[PDB]
Amino acid sequence: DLLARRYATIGPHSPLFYRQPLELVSGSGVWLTDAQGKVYLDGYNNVPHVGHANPAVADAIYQQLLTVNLHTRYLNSRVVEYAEALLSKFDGALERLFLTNSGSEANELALRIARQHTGNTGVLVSDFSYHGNTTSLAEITTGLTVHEPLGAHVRALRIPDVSGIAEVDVPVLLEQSLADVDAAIASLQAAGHGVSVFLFDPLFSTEGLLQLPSGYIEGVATRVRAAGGLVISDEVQSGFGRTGSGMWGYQMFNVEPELVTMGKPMGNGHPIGAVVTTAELLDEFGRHNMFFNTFAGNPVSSAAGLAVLRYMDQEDLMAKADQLGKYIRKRLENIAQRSGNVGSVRGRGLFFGIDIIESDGSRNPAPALTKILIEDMRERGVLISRVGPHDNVLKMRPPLVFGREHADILLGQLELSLASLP
Amino acid sequence: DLLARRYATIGPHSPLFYRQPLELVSGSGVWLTDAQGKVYLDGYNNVPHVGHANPAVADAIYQQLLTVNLHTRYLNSRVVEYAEALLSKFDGALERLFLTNSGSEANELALRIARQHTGNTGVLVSDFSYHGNTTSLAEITTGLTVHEPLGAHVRALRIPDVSGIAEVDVPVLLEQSLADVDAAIASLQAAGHGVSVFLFDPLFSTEGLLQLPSGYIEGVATRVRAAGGLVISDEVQSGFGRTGSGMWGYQMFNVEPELVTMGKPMGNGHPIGAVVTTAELLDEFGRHNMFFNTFAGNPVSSAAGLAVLRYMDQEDLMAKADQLGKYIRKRLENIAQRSGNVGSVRGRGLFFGIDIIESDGSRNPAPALTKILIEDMRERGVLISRVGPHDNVLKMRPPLVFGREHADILLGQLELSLASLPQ
Ligand SMILES: *Cc1c(COP(=O)(O)O)cnc(C)c1O
Ligand SMILES: *Cc1c(COP(=O)(O)O)cnc(C)c1O
Repeated sequence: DLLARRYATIGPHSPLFYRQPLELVSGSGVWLTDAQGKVYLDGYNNVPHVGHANPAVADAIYQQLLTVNLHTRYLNSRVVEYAEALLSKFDGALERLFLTNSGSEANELALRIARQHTGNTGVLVSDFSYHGNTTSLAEITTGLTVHEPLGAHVRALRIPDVSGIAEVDVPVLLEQSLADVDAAIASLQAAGHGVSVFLFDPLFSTEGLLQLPSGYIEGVATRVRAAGGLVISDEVQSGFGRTGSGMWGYQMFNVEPELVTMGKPMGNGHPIGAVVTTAELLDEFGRHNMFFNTFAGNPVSSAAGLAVLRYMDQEDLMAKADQLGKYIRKRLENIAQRSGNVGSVRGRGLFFGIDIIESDGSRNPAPALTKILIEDMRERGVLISRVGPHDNVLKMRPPLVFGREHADILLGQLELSLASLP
Repeated sequence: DLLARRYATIGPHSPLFYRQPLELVSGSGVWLTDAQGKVYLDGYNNVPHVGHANPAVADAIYQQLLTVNLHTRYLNSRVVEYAEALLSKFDGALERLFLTNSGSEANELALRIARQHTGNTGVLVSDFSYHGNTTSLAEITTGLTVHEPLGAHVRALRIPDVSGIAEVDVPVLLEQSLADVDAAIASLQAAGHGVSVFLFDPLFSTEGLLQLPSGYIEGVATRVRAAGGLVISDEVQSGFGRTGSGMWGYQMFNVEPELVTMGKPMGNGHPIGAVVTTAELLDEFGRHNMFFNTFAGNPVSSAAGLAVLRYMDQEDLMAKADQLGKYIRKRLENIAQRSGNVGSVRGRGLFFGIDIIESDGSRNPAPALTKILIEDMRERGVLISRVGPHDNVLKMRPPLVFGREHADILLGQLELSLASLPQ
């Protein structure tokens, strides 16, 4: 029995989705098949950015595996080709790269570059976030359970959300949120840490897909820079065109970060991450450290990353996601008008969510109804999930090859699922 | 244009070998070809454990890539099959696994498990070691340049080496080295760190390929456990049958570590690492943390690691490395007797080295002569490197598919190169 064999090797704690674990044995594009032969529409996975079993990615890997696959202490063209392609997707002073093998490795390295450059240790993060699984990341984690107490060098911020707030009240929410930033900064200075970084997910997805007031990110950047710190945009959830309106999530705001980190989608499932930064910051850190990552930038990893960028450009996926997101938003707003169990509609491009609420007039978060909806949608052949501190934001985030025919399948089942609640 | 295009993107500090960097465009087995068409014998690379362009590994990866490639929050058989195969290579209480994507990820996680389990933060490492590139690892690094000052929670040990010492002086060396361990432990305790771990490469390769007196590792383990700490064997250099005499380098000592880390060879070049541990340790850490690594244990990484183990088993590579290492050692002992520029013969299996020295009677380390030999061997069609705090231990560590014919090519060029040094 597979579950028992898993528990005897990797253990019973490593997480599994659903009340009954699901065994997935094959996939193609947006479609997955279980060990019983049931077929599902993927409304969840972002690692297969260009679709399950994409054959252009598979072929690029295979052909390089039959050539050579050594570390970067020997010259080889593939890593340079990939670095050129990836950096062509950045403007401004973001013109150099460190490659890694995961998003956690990228965020660990970005915090290390910042601590050395600033001479400060303080970290500003959201109060319900997750950026990876190393010791330095565990000490700043607020959105998942870790044994490490929150570090004395960390201040957690309540990131503002305008969802459901009267427009007249927005400027005061912005003002109070920026005063909380000044107070965090002043506390870190008084206690001798100073300010090293502000680190954020531009979609604020773990937090419940927040809609920020205009001027908050710009305001935080100005205050952090007056204090001698840097801004890191973690693009693991929001990058590679997921938002539709730009390649990188930070482009939704009036900010150009000094450091950008990435992972998940980048190699369609191959282990790849990166830190994109300025010439000054890369040169300084290399003068000061004999830094080397053995697997980073090998020719096969580089072939995989090049095939992902080439495929997304040839198939126009970012522009498609921008157009389709406009359609999905209209459909979800109609659904919210018709269901007493739906609150705000959140997100853009191919990252959407809806708040699930009691229909008794309270508008209280309904996490038990949300779990019903996730399990019912699985029975109906659709894989979705949830996010947020009240466990009630129903999330829709498929591979970036998801089209209008797929949107109509997902949205039709979701309507039937909502209609079946009490 | 390639070198300049590199420096404009990933920068001019990321390291390159040789005075003139080499552009390697293809390989097969132990052989590599440069952009000018020159062919070289690989006496250096351990990442392509089963040889360059190995087709069984390539086929296994590609077939899984046509099937599915999702994280471990859905059940899938390939990760379980690989975990069973890897854990069958271990004995005793080493019966659970955390997968990762790199050796640094593995050693970061092992230090984290240990700090939470012990309630202590103190680290014992050698005084010329390297275990990876995270913040927590930089703070303990002694064998490579980093900006971080050595952490106050760290004590660096001078690991004893019997190479070239009279047998009658070995017991005093062991007694004095264990007293240094007693002192380091007491110092950690007085400062309020306590002892969390002793972390070591069993080959002590970065340190210059040391030959330890019997009882040193075992003595360190007893003292660390009495202090409430754990032992971590870093198998990135010594694992997967590199030493010939066992699957894991720790087996050269009479010790069973609580935690074993690995990387480099394990996927032939695919990004894979692991921490192997006990049931008690894995269960404790998962009860206390919602631990998850998104790429770890995906089906394609699992296919790669299963193909490496299957190939090394089918081709009998560990046993072949044990027999071939015995033959290389005899040849290198003959070379050392005859050359006034060679000191001791070091290593075993397919990880060997020799110490390059002046022939003026001083026996002083000769780093500049070592560099001459490395460049000369390149010109002769052989890739080798060096290690150690004096930059004078010539290092040879080929793919594990390297055989007797290849050994004779390498060793014959090495003798001719040695003979060309000034008198
Ligand atoms: C998944 C994730 C990470 C960690 O990536 P890993 O590859 O599991 O190390 C970091 N940041 C964000 C926002 C993530 O979603
Ligand atoms: C290379 C190496 C590491 C780090 O491995 P990466 O895969 O580069 O993180 C750790 N320990 C030892 C002994 C190594 O040789």
